[PDB]
Amino acid sequence: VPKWIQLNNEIMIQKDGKFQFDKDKEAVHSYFVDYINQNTVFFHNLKEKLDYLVENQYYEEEFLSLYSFEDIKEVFKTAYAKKFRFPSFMSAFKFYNDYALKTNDKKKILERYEDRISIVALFFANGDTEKAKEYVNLMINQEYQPSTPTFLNAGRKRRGELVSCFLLEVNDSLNDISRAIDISMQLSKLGGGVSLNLSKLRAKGEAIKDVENATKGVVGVMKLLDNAFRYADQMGQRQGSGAAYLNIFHRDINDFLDTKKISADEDVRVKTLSIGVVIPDKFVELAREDKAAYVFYPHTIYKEYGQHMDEMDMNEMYDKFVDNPRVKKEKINPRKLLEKLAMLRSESGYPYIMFQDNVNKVHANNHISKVKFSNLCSEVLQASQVSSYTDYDEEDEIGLDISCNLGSLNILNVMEHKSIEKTVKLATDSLTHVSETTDIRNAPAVRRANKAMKSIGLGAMNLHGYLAQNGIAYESPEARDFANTFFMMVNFYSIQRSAEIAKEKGETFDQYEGSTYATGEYFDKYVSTDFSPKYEKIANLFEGMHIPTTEDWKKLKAFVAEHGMYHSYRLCIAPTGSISYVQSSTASVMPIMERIEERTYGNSKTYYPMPGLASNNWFFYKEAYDMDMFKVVDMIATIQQHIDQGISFTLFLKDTMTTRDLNRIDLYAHHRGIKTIYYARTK
Amino acid sequence: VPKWIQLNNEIMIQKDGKFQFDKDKEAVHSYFVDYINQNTVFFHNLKEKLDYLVENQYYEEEFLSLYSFEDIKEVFKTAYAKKFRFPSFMSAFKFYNDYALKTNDKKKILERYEDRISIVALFFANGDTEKAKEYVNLMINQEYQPSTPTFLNAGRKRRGELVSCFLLEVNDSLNDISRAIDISMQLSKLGGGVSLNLSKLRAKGEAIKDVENATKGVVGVMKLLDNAFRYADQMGQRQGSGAAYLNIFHRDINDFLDTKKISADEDVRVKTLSIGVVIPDKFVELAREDKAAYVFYPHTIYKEYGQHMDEMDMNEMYDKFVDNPRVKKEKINPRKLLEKLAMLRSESGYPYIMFQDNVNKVHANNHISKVKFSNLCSEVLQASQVSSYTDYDEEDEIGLDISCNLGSLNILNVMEHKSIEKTVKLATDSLTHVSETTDIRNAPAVRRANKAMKSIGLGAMNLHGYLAQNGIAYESPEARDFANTFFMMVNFYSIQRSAEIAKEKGETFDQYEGSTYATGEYFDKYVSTDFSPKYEKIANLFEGMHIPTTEDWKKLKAFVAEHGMYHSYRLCIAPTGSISYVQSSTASVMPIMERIEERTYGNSKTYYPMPGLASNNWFFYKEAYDMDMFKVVDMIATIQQHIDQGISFTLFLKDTMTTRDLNRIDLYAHHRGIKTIYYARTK
Amino acid sequence: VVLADFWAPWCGPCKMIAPVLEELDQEMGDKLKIVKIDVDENQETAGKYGVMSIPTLLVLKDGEVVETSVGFKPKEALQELVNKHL
Amino acid sequence: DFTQMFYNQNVKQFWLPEEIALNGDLLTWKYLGKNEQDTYMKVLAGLTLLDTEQGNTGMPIVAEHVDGHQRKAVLNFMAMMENAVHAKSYSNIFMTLAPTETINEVFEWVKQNKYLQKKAQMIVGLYKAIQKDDEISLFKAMVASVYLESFLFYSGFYYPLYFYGQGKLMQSGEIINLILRDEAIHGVYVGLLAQEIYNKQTEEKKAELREFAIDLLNQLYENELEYTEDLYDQVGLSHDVKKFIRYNANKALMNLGFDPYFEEEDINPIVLNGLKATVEPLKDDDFYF
Amino acid sequence: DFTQMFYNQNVKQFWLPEEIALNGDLLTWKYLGKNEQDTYMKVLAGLTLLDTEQGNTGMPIVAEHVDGHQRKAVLNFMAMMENAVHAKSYSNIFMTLAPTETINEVFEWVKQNKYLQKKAQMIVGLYKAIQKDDEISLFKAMVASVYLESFLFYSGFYYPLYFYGQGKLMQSGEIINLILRDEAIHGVYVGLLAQEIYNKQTEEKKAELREFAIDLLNQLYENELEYTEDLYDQVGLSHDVKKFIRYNANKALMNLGFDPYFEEEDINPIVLNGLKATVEPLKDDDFYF
Ligand SMILES: [Mg+2]
Ligand SMILES: [Mg+2]
Ligand SMILES: [Mn+2]
Ligand SMILES: [Mn+2]
Ligand SMILES: [Mn+2]
Ligand SMILES: [Mn+2]
Repeated sequence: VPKWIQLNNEIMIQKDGKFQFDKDKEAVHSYFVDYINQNTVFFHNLKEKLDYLVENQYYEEEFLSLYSFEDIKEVFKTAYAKKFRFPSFMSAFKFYNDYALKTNDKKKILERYEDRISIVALFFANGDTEKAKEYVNLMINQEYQPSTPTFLNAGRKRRGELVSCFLLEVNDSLNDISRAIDISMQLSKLGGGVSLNLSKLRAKGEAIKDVENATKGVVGVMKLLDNAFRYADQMGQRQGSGAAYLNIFHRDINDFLDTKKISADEDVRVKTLSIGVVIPDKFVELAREDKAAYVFYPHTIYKEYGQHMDEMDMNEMYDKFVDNPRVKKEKINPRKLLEKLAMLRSESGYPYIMFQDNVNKVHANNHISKVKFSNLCSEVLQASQVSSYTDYDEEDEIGLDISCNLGSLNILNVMEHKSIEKTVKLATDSLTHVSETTDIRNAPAVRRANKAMKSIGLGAMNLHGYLAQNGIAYESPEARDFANTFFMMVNFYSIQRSAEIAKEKGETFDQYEGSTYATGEYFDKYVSTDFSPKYEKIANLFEGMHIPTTEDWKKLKAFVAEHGMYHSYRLCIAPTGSISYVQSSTASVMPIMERIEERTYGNSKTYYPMPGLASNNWFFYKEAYDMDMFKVVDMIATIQQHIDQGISFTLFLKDTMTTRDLNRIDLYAHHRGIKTIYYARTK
Repeated sequence: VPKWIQLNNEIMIQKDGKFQFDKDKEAVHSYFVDYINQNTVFFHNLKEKLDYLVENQYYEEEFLSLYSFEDIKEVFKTAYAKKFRFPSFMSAFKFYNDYALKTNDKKKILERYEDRISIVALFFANGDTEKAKEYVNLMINQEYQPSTPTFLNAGRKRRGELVSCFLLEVNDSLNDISRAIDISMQLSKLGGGVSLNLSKLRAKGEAIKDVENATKGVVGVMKLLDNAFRYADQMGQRQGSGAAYLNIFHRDINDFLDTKKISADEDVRVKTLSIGVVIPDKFVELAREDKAAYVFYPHTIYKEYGQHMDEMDMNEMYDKFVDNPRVKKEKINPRKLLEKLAMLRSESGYPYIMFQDNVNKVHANNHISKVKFSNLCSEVLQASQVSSYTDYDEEDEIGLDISCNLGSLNILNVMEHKSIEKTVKLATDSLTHVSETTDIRNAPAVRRANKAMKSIGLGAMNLHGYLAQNGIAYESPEARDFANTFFMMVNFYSIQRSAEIAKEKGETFDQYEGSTYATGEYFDKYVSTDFSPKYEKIANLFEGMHIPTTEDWKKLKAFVAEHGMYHSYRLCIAPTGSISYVQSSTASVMPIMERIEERTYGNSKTYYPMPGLASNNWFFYKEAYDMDMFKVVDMIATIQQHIDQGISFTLFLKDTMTTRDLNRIDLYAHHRGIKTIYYARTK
Repeated sequence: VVLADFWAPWCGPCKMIAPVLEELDQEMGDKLKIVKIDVDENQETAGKYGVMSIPTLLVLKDGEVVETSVGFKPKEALQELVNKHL
Repeated sequence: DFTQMFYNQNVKQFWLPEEIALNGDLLTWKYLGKNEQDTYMKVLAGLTLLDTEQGNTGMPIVAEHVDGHQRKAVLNFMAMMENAVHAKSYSNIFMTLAPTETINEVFEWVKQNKYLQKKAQMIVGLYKAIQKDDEISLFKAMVASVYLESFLFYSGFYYPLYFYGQGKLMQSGEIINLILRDEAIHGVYVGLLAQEIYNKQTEEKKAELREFAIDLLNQLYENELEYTEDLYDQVGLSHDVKKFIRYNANKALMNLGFDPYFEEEDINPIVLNGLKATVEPLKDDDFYF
Repeated sequence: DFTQMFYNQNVKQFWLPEEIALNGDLLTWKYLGKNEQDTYMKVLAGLTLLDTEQGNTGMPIVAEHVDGHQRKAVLNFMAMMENAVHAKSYSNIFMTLAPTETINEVFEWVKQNKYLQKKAQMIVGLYKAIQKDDEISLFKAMVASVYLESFLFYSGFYYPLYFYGQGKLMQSGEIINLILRDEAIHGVYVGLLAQEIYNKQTEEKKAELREFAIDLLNQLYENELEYTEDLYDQVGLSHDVKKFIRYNANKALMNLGFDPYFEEEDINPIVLNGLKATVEPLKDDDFYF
């Protein structure tokens, strides 16, 4: 057992009835005195290091060639001047095991934290030394963290794509299904998680070329996609991850759900394909009134109306579908379907829940399209247009496939530096740069939507960490007040940066004129409701920072009207799985699952306390499972009212509570305006 | 139970110790006087029938519009003038259950045998009334039988494709793999059996852009193809059938074979995809000498030499592969691999065995490409060039994917009418028409190969029926002499018709100039060896017909040199599974499996005696399992010497014999020049 | 009086009757001729006598078939069958 | 050829009554009509009574007369499931749904019932008639056993499966489904043991055993029709139950290697929702000809 | 007063040999002398024979004659354990450690070994002598069964325990400990049933039954001595094993409610060291907040 591992396991050993949290710091020192420095490749000067990394195909020449060597050296010196130290052993371990650049033989460390941060900053700035230094200060202060794809791959020649969330629309044809399989394979090859909308696909027992009972339904397509994702597994590094979304009014919805039951046969169950269910308000109304619902055959609806079932508003179309004899449907019990969803989520955490009307009543780009489905993490909520992939030697009709750009603000580090505006604007600029530098040659709709929509996702993390280190309970009204104010400022500065970029470049996102930003509707609640903190403690937390008022929001609305907005979407809160370790932060805006987490690496045990955990804030670091899920829903809705896209919202359940409690949490989330529900993790 | 069912079951009720074969005839009468005539739809005249079939989307109006109604009436009258009667109940039952056109609800019969034959003939003639009458006389005499796709679908609006089998070359890339999956689904949707050569795909544990041990090998692509064929299953009517072919020198050859082991795990087992193994002469030489062989990693060979492993001759490059340090290889025991092949064929009948050198030593189009794999029935052996399917927005390099149209001569009816020449020429014309009117819009390589190669497959059926009905034992040397003479005549007249078509159209198949037809090498054995019958009985059988001599073959060689050949490939002997019932013929050139076959339809059971089975020819109708497989191999080699493509050669084995006997049969087949071995069916 | 055995090399019951016919020839071979015909090599004779299974034993007297026995028979049953026609 | 495979399948299907919590059934039980509750009770008692005969006599008597250590072990395992698992499971369902006095009365009624008694005593009669070293009498008892496992239980199983397919009485329906899954494999296994005896018989003896099996099936079937009307007419289900009986009779016949007796019929969709060649090495000179 | 608690204990002790991976014993087995391996194989083969007959014959026959569905369920479960679990586990051990020829030879050796045949003859004879409704013949068979469970197995159990206690053959030893844990409760249970019958008798009859039990024990004991010497002399342990079997004979007597018969002795200390989520429906009030 290595010395740092012993020093880390000494945390659980209680002295005077208290955990030895400070020992973790010592572990970090050991982890750097015994391992990191010994296995870190050192060069006589930075010029030799850069030459070795470029020549050995570690880095890219293009992004480094935009700067003189003096500017690169100055950026590296700015990164190293902070003298950044990892506060916990797990932060350094996760960085140097997951993100630090290693040799081809994987035995030596080529990149330190400062080296990786400097390289990512130089990639972000695209030739501006001052902008690169600003990015270096942003990331070495740990105010902003690029996503795992961006952070890991920026500036590296041997790399995947910087985007890992992809949403695909699948049209109801064999050509479109095969193209969707191909694109899913290509994007999994790039290292991205792929979400596919299967609602347009006709159900089982539908007609193909006027022959009856011919379609295999969406379950056969799910089997094909599951095989494709198993095959494309990042060159045998990570398990291929894919998601399938089906509308709850789709006929296959039961069989869809049956793919996640344990009792399902081998020809029914898909193991590497996550599933999500899109629930319009009509289904919730039918379940609430106990009226029996109808699941419709999509192809009959398409034949009768010329549009897909998921392309029209089910609230106004459901009665017409039911009363139409030419539309085929089956009777179902919506309450039984809700209970089945709750039972499946208790068993396996599936499916993801998308409340379609909750997403689309605040969607700014409904003119382009309504949000029909979400991503693999159930936080990307954007307009998508299906593509018509025709036969060979025939021109395809390329639509819009969602692919947003991830990046997370560290709420604790951002607010302690009193730099919400600067961090948000710099993160927006970096996300814009990564979106512009993304070029996928095997996903036509993804590339077209990236060029047109210019959608980015700016998330936040360390919300619970920040609240606990400031003596605020996650379920307290003060925590929700802080979340409201902080995320309203984040939205304000994100919109301001998007409008500034639109003014500078002279271009907005495609079809911006029809958006609620152009009409000023988006700013309505911002020009009438003041989002300043209602509690003195939160106001003192925001001291030293200008909180945008209603007049500031009116000025921003006028600025957006005059200049437009560069990004169709700006904010989405991703789970932030492993980057939260490196940043010494709690994951996403979720409450912490455990105060101290036990992990097993190799044959060794390791202990990670939550950041800033001590005896004084032990009570404020309440575990997520012990919390009231209604108050977690309230906090997530408070944040969601300032996020244009969704939030990865995982439910944290105890084994005692039943499926009725899960359904109640889901219905309260629907009532409170929650857009997506990610997972049902049972303790 | 129906009256005809009782009459058919009365065959096995022996009277005076003899089977009541004549009762079968009575059954047909019943089957027509109680079911067919009552379930048929009669019109006032042919005009009303044709109009009803055209407006109700049963028939394509284009092929019927090329004839005036008087000509169509004359063709139908010619079809009905023969007063064709089905001699057995099963012939009529199979036609009216599998090939006769029925209504949309399948409650009535719209097409008689004469109606179907007239429609097929009118489609074949393409506006020529005299040619349509010739086709009608050819099919109503049952001298020639179009394949099941062509016979069933000709002239139908709701038809599929007339091509039975498709062969795809899969290049070693994710884009090519996805395109192969798409094309396989598209062609299975069209109803055709798809065969894919997986020998170019790099083995398991190969590098995908400098990251090693990343590829899943051919087994992952096999699973993808298996799921694709499961999904595309002819709209749920016929199970999707696919074939995968791998060279025996591929490193994955064991894992390939492990897909068919009955103890294979679900993550490896493949159940809807047939497997075939391509064995060069080098492997047989290594197994014979007991020298340990080496299987190779295709990607290393491609990197070192710039060509695929199956793209070059292993007999001359195996030692270079072994001695090359930059080529990766694994040690295997070729005798153990042969024993594994024999065990697998005993257990499940797989893999198909393709003796590559036996195919390519007489292959006439080696300049275009060597034959690297076969079709789903292991009788199509044609040159194929792999396609380079590139990224989206990039032009694809379209190669040649094999596809030929099947048609079988009825040997008994052809020789009874003394019309080998006329039947062969008319069948060649019909297959040329089927190739010309075939246009597949989702398989580019298949379309290009169909347009360029112009390859057709002219098979033969009722070899054993003709031999047994003429008092010739199938294993006798007289039977092999008859096969030699008859198939030399078939080859002569097929080459003559191909050259005549090339002369009348002024065009040959693509790259004909480099073929052995153009150089005259193909005719060598035909201009030096006489293939006239060596037995007086066979010569008497061929009386009234001009058997071509060496002088006729020299004249044909000169004619081909002057005019060329329209078809790259002309003769291939398919299994002819279910259409042999309608023709009252034994399946293909294989010997009969059983004298009387008991088949269960619905809740009833029926007995089909072999055509012409009686007391005097009972022991001439020797069952295949009771026959010496070496003499069957001799027969198949004798036929194969006159067939440019392969023959679907099924091995018929007894349970008592061991895997060593199967290996001996395979090695004797390889020694005798057998190109492919289809199945190992054990009694 | 001739006992004609219609047999084949693959027929299991025909292998069982072979030693029975050898014992029968030792006991009765002065009054009975035993003839074996392979139906795999001699289909015309098997067809002429309407044989459709093996072993088939024909008792012939002066060229005419007087009795027919199908399947395996023990020696005593073959002796009884032949002794009727001696 | 089959005993070790069945051993594996049997032991991996092992379960205990305690695994399913029964109390939540009271939330749907209270909403059934009197006729529904009455039919359910009567069906349940019918299954209980028949299964007790199988545990006390049917399986142990067959285990006693069958030769082979491995077969005796599998048969012992099946007898254990009847007595230790199934019997306790039926008792648990009863105790959950009815008070003690109601259980005693239902069992008194079903114990006196003409159609239940007729079939119970017919089966038991054949078990009592097995004679030492007489494989014919053993075969007849095996036929009776297969008919119980694969056929006679199903007029009863229908109702719990019918509720289970509708979302009613889900806990007891889960238990019944596990029991039914055991009886299915019991029927298949005993069927294979019967076919082994059947295949050792002459052609005349086979025809005689077939006549026995069909005659027995006919007697039981005609009584099942009466049993069915007696229980299910009051809840309007008899027509569909009759289709289910015939479908399961055909399965029982197939278990005994016999042809189906009844034409194929579709089953109620609610009930449906509830429901090596010898390796010889190459010796060389096999490559030369 | 006891059957229910034995039922619960038996079913909670349920196990299968496949739960224990045996490849870990491969090396400590390889390292034993030929004499040690021979004795070990033969010892387990003797155990296999005893469990074969206890499962096929002893437990089922006692189950048949004992009244009460719960008592029968316990006895049926114990019978299943004997032949479906215990007897089979020995084959799992054999198939891991020994080549097929050695396995074939040891099973041939059980058939011809005179002490093993004698003990089987005596025990099975008493089982087959049980007469319906004759409690005395039943008592005699239960005494025989207790002697098999609590005495006769122990000449066999000694050796796996002796190795387990030295840290050798510990996976096989784990199986044996599970078997021993089962037999201990089987011996107690059957002992209690035997005492029930004994307690019904006159004092004169009781005196005769004690004579029967002691005469039978002595006869079995004398045979077991010869068996023990035959197996253990080649490994030098016969005297030690003899002390162990006397110790366990006293436990068998105690299970029958009798006083110990042999004097206490020190046993080898090595051998002593060898010893789904809950579902509620949605109410209309759960849709409003
Ligand atoms: Mg379409
Ligand atoms: Mg490539
Ligand atoms: Mn039972
Ligand atoms: Mn049972
Ligand atoms: Mn035991
Ligand atoms: Mn015991």
